[PDB]
Amino acid sequence: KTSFGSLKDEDRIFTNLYGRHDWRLKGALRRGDWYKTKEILLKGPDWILGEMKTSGLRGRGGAGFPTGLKWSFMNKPSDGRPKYLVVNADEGEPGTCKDREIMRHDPHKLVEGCLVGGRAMGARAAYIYIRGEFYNEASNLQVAIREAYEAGLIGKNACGSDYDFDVFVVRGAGAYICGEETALIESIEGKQGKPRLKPPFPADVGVFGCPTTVANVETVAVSPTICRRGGTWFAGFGRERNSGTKLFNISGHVNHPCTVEEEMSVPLKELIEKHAGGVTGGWDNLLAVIPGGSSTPLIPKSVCETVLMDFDALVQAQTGLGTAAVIVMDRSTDIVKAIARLIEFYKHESCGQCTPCREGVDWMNKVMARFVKGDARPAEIDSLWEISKQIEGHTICALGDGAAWPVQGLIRHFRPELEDRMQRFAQQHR
Amino acid sequence: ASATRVIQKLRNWASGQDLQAKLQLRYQEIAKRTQPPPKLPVGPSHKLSNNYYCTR
Ligand SMILES: Cc1cc2nc3c(=O)[nH]c(=O)nc-3n(C[C@H](O)[C@H](O)[C@H](O)COP(=O)(O)O)c2cc1C
Ligand code: SF4
Repeated sequence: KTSFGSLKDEDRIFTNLYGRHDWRLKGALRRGDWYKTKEILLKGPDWILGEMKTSGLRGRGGAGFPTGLKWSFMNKPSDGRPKYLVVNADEGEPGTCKDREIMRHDPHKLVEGCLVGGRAMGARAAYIYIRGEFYNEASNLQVAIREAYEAGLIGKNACGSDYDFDVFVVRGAGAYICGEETALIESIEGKQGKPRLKPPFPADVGVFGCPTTVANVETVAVSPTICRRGGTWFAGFGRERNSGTKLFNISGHVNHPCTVEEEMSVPLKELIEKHAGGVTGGWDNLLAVIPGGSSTPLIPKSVCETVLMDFDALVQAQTGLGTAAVIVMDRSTDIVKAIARLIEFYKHESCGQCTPCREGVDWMNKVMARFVKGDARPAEIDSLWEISKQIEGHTICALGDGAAWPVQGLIRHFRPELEDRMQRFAQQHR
Repeated sequence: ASATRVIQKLRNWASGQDLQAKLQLRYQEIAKRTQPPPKLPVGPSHKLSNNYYCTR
């Protein structure tokens, strides 16, 4: 295949994305969840890991690290310690609502994925760390978990496969950094949401000091459909090394902002003009797109003309595919104000543990506010670029990288806009 | 500078040099003791980028 898109509804995984059917156990059984999962668990961990590897699924969390290898990091004999699967339901990143939608509309897919991943790695429990603001989503998840426990799919006999598994749901208390892997592990452990360094990796020392694996809700939920339908089908969808389906949250200056399920490698223009109803005012009215959530930098319309939605495609476009959050900004957008609002978000959500992110993101917030006002001189653009480069790669977690990247994208693309604002300010004072 | 012409001619003849052209006593040609405030320039390292200390 050379052209990607036009995903069929018979091939879409999240068949109840829009909540038009019952989200409870009866509706999930009608839609096909919890089918032959006992047979999957009896076929066991190595077969599921091989299925994930031949599916070639990458992490939906952000980084995109190969899920098969990441889950095979825990394919070890136990050293007397329990092993844990953790689900990252935080969804702190702006532009993103897909995990919220699938938690509140297809929760049994999440529970079955927790069971499948826990058996595939060897585990007694899956802790779903949900965002604290998602109270109704957490309650729906607990209702689905109670339904599964009553039906016997979870707990002391995993669908009659002589496997023991428990699924817990633990709520956060309002921190975007608690969506990070190690900070999420610490938040479950009961401390502040401060990320811990690697090594040790969570596959060796993780939650409570056990081998553990933190995985995205979308990854976990598409795991049992991958197991049922085979890895060859999922790998056949998408391009090479960027395979399968993806939930895209298109928001901003579009006619119909929405969450849709689409095949990977779809053109951005095709995706927007097909599912979002197009840019408000038109594709000529489009100015910029942030394609993978606020961690990824912006790209202007000229490169949005023919860009694809792959990890590799956005890397070649000097961006990344994060949470597949497409934020659209038209000609009426104050682009510097939008980027400064993102940097202010990162200033409010940095945990402050480590010096480069803490001090430098506060510094970037102040410099970006002065850039919005126009209150500087154009050498500060290169100064801010150097500050962002100092932040990036020197931090404990990747929040410093995700705060340095939008500044880098704005400086890379919309530098004459900054310079025009700055000289306008200079001439209207002098 | 207050010398009369007779004494000036006597001094010039007696020394062989034009003395009134180059007087060793400063009268008015020197700079004012009160000066306008200066603004000293900055060096080459006063820049906000490409100024890492390991490169210099
Ligand atoms: C500051 C920060 C916030 C993050 N927030 C989330 C989040 O809310 N949800 C998520 O699934 N991943 C989030 N991630 C990415 C996690 O590292 C990743 O999801 C986790 O390691 C699971 O990997 P996966 O993508 O293979 O599932 C965040 C990362 C960083 C640096
Ligand atoms: S990069 Fe920022 S959010 Fe991450 S550990 Fe450092 S201070 Fe905390």
